[PDB]
Amino acid sequence: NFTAPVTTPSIPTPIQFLQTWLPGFVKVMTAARKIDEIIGIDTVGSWEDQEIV
Amino acid sequence: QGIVEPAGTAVEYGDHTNIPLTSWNANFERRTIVRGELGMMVGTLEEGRASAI
Repeated sequence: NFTAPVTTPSIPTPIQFLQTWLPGFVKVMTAARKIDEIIGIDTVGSWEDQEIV
Repeated sequence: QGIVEPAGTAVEYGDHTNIPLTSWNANFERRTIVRGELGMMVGTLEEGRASAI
């Protein structure tokens, strides 16, 4: 008496919308490098050289 | 709505030989008017969810 729908009843709005993505990205940090603060840095030779005397 | 139903006929022409006349008779008919209504209801939170898709 109430007629039959041609589509299955469902909630209209999918969850793929209604979502806010934060603009940033968090990056893994790992340990630190501190040899320069301990003993300094000095440029002596050049690339494609062999030895220092 | 109405109708007219005219009437009249010729008698052939001649001087001093009377003048025929015409007339009419009207009738009427009536009907009834039917009206229907339909509306809608929209909520503030419902409106925004639909705009996503």
